[PDB]
Amino acid sequence: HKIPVEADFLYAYSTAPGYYSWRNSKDGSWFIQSLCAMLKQYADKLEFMHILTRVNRKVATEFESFSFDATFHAKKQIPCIVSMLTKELYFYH
Amino acid sequence: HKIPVEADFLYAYSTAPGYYSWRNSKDGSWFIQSLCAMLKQYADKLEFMHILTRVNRKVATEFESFSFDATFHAKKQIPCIVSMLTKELYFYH
Amino acid sequence: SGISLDNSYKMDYPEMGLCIIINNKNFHKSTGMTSRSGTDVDAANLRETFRNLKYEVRNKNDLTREEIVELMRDVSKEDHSKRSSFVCVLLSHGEEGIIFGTNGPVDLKKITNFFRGDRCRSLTGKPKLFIIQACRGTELDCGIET
Amino acid sequence: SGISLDNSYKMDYPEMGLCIIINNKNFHKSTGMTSRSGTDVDAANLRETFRNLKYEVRNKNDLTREEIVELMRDVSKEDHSKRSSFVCVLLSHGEEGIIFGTNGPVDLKKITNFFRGDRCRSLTGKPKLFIIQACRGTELDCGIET
Ligand SMILES: *CC(=O)CCC(=O)O
Ligand SMILES: *CC(=O)CCC(=O)O
Repeated sequence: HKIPVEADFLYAYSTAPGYYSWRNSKDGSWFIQSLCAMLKQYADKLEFMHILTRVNRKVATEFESFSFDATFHAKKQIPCIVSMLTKELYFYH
Repeated sequence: HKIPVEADFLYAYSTAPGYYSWRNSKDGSWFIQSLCAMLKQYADKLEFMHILTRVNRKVATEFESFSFDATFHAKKQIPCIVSMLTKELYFYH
Repeated sequence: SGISLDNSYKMDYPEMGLCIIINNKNFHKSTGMTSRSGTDVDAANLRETFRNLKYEVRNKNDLTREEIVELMRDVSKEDHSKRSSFVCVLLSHGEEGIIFGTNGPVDLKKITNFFRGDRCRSLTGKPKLFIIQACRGTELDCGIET
Repeated sequence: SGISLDNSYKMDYPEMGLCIIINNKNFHKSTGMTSRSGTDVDAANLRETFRNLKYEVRNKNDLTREEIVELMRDVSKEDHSKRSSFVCVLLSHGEEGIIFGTNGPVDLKKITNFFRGDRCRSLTGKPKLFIIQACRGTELDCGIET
């Protein structure tokens, strides 16, 4: 007769716990760039978790940092999908 | 040419961050009970994130604690799916 | 009627819902935070992307920690009865579990609590999505060649 | 050949992979932890469930923090070349980011680090699943009536 108060929440983090999150001054953040591209291409075709999975792959494979500072050079990023959802989510019907 | 070292990890938490995780002495934990039931019923039919989503709904709706101690009585639980996967996962092929 | 399954959220309400975008680019000097160049690109991209998904987008720029909490509180107090879901996008500096207002930090938990199933009844049973573009620490992923 | 898409993991390797199940029920007195009654039910359920998915299940009972780290280290050093994935199930007491051995805590990060893409090359690009049945704190969800 009740549901958890924390149920039905989805947290789409740009990066893994404890990690840096990369942003390009001209193109925007790696994550948001990728999220919008995948939503534009798949929102009317795929369930949300699968769209977010494509976002994870796009960020993980197509981006790598470039810095004059060796400390921040050639780094990678993996987004982090945190789901407390109880049903599949489709933006269309 | 590289992928994140944290990529391709999936953490299926029994409960949300900061929360208690419920277990029944006779039937086992709410989460594991539900996870095995959903894997048995859907492993040859659904993508893993969707199976885990069914697990979230089963735990969230079918379980509620009973305790002589008001502090721990009538509590609920929502599992927490944490995905750093870069592709859909099907146990079958 | 025929067999009815409830495996997917009801997303055919009159409205898809709100998409609140908080874009923090300029921070106060005492905070010791730099300007987030290129963040406006993200904000615009998100506005257009969600506009096409039929969400009622509301963009907010450079909000202090107080304004963030007040905004979220006010939004959670709206009547979301005719809305299918709720979306909040946060663009700012951050640390694990924290998002930065222009003048200080805000615990993500404080923001999301306003929308708990028991605190925002018009959203109970509906998907509440929080998209967070911000650091969750300082660790750097060196990656591995494939 | 025809159009090739890589939207799903390759799960047709000769073996599905290992399913390591760590079932901690009895803890040392000084730890101040109680016996996890009913945990054997979970362990058996998991063994059967993953056995039917064709995973090479290995059950381990009441491991100290040292044995957990040693087990994970040894497993990550195996040749997983012919395995499609890796599964580890942890059943024990816990707190946020921590899993308890019978004599003390183990940071989940220490366990998962052995399998990072750069530290376990035979699992690079393959799904690494960690299923955790343990508390992540003491908060209790009061729920809301629907
Ligand atoms: C490291 C941070 O504070 C967040 C990165 C950004 O998007 O500015
Ligand atoms: C609260 C805990 O330490 C974990 C609960 C359990 O499964 O024993």
